Amino acid sequence: YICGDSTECSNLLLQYGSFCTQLKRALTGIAVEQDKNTQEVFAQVKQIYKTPPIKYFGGFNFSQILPDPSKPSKRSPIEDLLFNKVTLADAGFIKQRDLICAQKFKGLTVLPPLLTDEMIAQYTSALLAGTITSGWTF
Amino acid sequence: YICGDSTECSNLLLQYGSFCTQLKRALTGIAVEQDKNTQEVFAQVKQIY
Amino acid sequence: TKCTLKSFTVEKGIYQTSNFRVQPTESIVRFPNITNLCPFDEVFNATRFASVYAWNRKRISNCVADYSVLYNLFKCYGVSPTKLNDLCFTNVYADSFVIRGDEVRQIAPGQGNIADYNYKLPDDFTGCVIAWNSNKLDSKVSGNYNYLYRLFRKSNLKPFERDISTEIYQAGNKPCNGVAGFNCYFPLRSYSFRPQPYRVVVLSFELLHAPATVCGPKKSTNLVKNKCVNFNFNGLKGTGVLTESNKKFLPFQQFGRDIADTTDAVRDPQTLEILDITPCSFGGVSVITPGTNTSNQVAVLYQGVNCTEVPVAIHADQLTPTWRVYSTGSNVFQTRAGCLIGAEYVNNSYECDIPIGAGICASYQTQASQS
Amino acid sequence: ADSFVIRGDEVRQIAPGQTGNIADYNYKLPDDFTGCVIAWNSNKLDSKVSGNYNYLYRLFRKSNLKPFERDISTEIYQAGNKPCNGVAGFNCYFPLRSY
Amino acid sequence: QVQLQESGPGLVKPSETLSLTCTVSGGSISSRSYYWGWIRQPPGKGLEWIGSIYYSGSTYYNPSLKSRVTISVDTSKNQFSLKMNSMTAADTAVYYCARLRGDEIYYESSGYYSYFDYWGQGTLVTVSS
Amino acid sequence: NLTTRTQLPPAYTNSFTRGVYYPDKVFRSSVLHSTQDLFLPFFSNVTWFHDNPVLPFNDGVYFASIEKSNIIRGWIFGTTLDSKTQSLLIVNNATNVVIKVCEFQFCNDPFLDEFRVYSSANNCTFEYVSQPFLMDFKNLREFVFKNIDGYFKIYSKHTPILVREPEDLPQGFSALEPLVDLPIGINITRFQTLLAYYVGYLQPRTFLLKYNENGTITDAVDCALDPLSE
Amino acid sequence: LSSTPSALGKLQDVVNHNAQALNTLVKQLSSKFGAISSVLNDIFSRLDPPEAEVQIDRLITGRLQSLQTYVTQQLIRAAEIRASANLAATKMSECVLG
Amino acid sequence: PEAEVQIDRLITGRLQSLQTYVTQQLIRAAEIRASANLAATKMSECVLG
Amino acid sequence: QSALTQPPSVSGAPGQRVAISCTGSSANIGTADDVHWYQQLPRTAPKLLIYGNNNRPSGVPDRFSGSQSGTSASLVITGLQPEDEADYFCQSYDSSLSGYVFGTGTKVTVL
Repeated sequence: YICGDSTECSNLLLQYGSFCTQLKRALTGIAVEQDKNTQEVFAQVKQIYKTPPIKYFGGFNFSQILPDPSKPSKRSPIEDLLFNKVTLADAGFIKQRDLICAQKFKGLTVLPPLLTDEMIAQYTSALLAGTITSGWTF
Repeated sequence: YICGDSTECSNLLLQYGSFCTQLKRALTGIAVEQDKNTQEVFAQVKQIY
Repeated sequence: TKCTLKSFTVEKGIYQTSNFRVQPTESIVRFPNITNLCPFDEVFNATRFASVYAWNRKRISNCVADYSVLYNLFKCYGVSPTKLNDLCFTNVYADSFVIRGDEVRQIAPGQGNIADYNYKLPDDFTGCVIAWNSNKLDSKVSGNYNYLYRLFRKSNLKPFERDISTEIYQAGNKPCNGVAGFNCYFPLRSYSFRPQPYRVVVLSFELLHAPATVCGPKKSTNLVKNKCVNFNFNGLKGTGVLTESNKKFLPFQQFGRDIADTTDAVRDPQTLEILDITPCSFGGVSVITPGTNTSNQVAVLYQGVNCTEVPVAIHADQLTPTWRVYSTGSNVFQTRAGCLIGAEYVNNSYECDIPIGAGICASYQTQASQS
Repeated sequence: ADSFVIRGDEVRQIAPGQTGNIADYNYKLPDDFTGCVIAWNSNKLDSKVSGNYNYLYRLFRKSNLKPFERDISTEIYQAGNKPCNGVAGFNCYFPLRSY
Repeated sequence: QVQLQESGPGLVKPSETLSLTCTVSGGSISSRSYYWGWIRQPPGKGLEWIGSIYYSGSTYYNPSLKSRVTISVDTSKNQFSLKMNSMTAADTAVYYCARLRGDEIYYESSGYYSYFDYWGQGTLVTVSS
Repeated sequence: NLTTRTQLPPAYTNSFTRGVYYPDKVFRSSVLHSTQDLFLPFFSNVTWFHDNPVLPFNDGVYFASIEKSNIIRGWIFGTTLDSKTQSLLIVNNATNVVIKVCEFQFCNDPFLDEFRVYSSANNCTFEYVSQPFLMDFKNLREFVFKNIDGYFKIYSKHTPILVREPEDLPQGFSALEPLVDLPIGINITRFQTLLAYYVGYLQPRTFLLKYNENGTITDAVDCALDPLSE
Repeated sequence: LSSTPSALGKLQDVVNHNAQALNTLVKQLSSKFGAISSVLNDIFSRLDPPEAEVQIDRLITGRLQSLQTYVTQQLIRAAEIRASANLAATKMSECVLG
Repeated sequence: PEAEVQIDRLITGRLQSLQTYVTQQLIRAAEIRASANLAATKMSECVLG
Repeated sequence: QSALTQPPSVSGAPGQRVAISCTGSSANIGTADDVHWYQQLPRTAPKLLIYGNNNRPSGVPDRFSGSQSGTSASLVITGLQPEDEADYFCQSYDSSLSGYVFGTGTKVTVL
């Protein structure tokens, strides 16, 4: 970001020294903090609960919040609607006219989260299955 | 604040880029945030009783 | 990891230690295939010259300059004289003239003679000049009857603006037409030297160019594509891969620019195709260790790269294709967090021990040996 | 305290990053130089109409100078692309000059 | 009275050295300060452009002739040379020297169009033999 | 030849969203570019003539002509129009264009019928005879004449229109592609034409230009024009 | 949620603030900070090291200030997102688990 | 060539003063945001019930 | 880059109108600029016959001209002469490549 990476400009950043390492430490702490935030919110259970195969709950229809197995995302219709209403601009993937993610060439990369969308959906599914089949007891 | 009342600084502050745009968006976000704070604290009734 | 943490013992976890970068392998330069040479004999040596107040232009265009022959006859502006020899442009504007000993520093981008009144050298001057002292060779009293000096006019002129009118000009309180008075003077007087004209050769170098016709004496090489190379397209230095753009350049356009103030694409000077300036692949380096109390075996995560853009063949990396001074590892696996080298991927799911990214975690488990 | 005798046209050319008769051909000052360069007029000791042929300099070089490097040679420099073939001709010079 | 004389040999093997010269017959029109080009036409085929030069430099080339061979103008002798060195098998053709249009004086302009007005007789070269 | 004609009072008209050219040679695409350059102000007063009055050149002139056929055949540029300073002459003579920078000596009312534009052309220093700039009251021609230090930049566009004949310089947008880049080192402060007629003057303003996928400008916004545009 | 596109605005503001901070950091790279050029390669190819050094020192101090500003805003926004995530985990435990 | 050398200095100092002010206002705005969230929670849980 | 579609031949009965055409892309002809038609008699140099989408050079007669409008350019020849039995070519200036593209040719045959 500071120097053009085809040059001896990098030989004068040693004159400042401990500054870039301080940003790399700080942004690493921010990234680990975001993964910790996702882990604290969604990993509230130690067991992945499932609904029974007969989805009858006394007349209460949970099909719009339970995951839809007929779709490859394994998400509810509401969750499939929520991911479509957010114009997401991350670049947490290996795959390389140009878009906004041509800012990677200036040294600005995006790290992918520790929990993928499928694992967060499975945590949500476990929480829903627990709170439907067991109340507050789980 | 930086140059003044009529000091010609369009050749001066424009050399540093969009920095005061960052200050203006930040202070605007702060102002909207306090209006949201007052709105969340006091406007919790749907009707004036 | 030890030198980053400043410790001889490393705790268990993943540590960001350095940055993975790729060396340029071929050092290429691309100039138009010209075989001409600059006739510097017409440049350095001549017998008659134009005046100090109305000088002319003997433009040496489309002639490949060499600056090692400069001292066969100095002050230099814009570019330091050690590196005019690698610049590339289209035309050379000659701006040569004659001077006086009290005018050796008055025709300049900075510092005050007749050139400020009748024909001027620009302040935004991007050329290099030659200071030749010719009293000891051309020994005479009057330089020429067309070489004259003056002190002031009523107004200064622009650079390369010509006005050589022989009339009294007024800086006083009244207009004058052939009338002497307060600041009504005609100070145009001819030179009379004492122990002898002096001469300056000026070669102005232009900007805002067409595709370049003149270059330095550097020999151009072949064009290398799809590899990280150190390139030079008509003075534009850099490092990156050179892929085909598929961009709709107009024929007068030589460079394409991205969001930032840099060049995204460049036209090749010889085969006239359009090449993308894409810097070669990079990423952060994360070192995965179980702790030096447990083991010295580590696994390395190269963040955000493919497994084809990374040194995999560790036995052939002493030729240094990468900025990484070493290359270790046995097993290579592709993760959305990056290409992971050193850890063997298994299909059994365990609790996360050392996080990597995108659902993949690393651990130091028994498989029977430890790995 | 390195000392030598130059011409008066290039007093200020004992400096890094300079081109000139003594700057790029015979003597070079380093970029990390700490110290001073002292020059004085020697007309009370060396005022001669003709040249002092014990104090000379080269006008041409084949390879670029190093800081604090001596370079003594009696070779004939070739300036043009045509080979000189021993005898100096057009764009081939004996580099050593004098006051 | 504008005529363009052309010269050049007509039979080489592949990987041989040849050159076409185009001279002005003596007319002041299409003599010195004009844009120039060469046109290649295979026998039994139509016209197709190969070479063009604009003032001193600014040369535009056909995609077949992009780096294939160079072109030159000696303005003083009214000589328009197109080199022909080591040609491929598809260059057996009739070649035409041609002026575009446009007189220009003392400078280097910038026009965004092109022409061909006066044409030489055409010289046949054979390379597939 | 000097010939007597009839003088008329001028008219005024609207400019709408018309008068935007390409500011630079760098090919930008699919972006929104903020530029600070010479432009015609939006919704300005463009002077409208039906004679050939001598008009100033206030640092770049937008010119437009709506006509059925070839009537306005060229332009005249200079500081003074006698044999004292150099001047520029552009004539679209039927099958060619002749562009001369000379000293010149014009009459009072130059026009095309025959050729009575001037009388002498001493010391010609630039000449250019080429494809005529004029192309195809249905015809509309737009030009921008921009005199930068060293260069005279002419930008052009040709459009078949079908609108009302008076007071109806049509709304819409059309970017003005560059036509010619004359390397003339002359001062230009005043211009004249050779025989609808529209002259607007450029001013240094800040524009937002929309570059599409083909590199062609399809929208231009002026912040100075309106707060919403700002 | 389908009829109102601004229902998910609290997440879209996070995405837009991150992308807008990165785009501001990219447009901020196209600035001179009082130097003669924002391109390092131009200053190295036109100026000698005693003057190219102070020009690039001006540019490098500009990029240092830009990066420190970006990381300060990221720390402040990370504190805000941490507070929101602690509230979300508290709401998960007290609304979903009971 | 000495004027804007000094003007760059003084602009840089005043711009750093503004950056310090905006950073501390953001930190204080986060503190007031936490206090206002606590006040809204206390209003909902103490006043409304 | 070129996209030049041109008929190979057309009936050339003398004293009768013959209309020929070539159509390219919207980058060289569709800019309404710099399209030329050339006449080539056999064993004869292909002289410039008409330029500027309709503009006639010196020596070229009347009733024999061009009618370009947009992407398609066309020549009208009213009253074909026995000396007009030749091959007609197009040439247009493109901005993406400036490859100076030519047509295949319309060889008129009299009958």
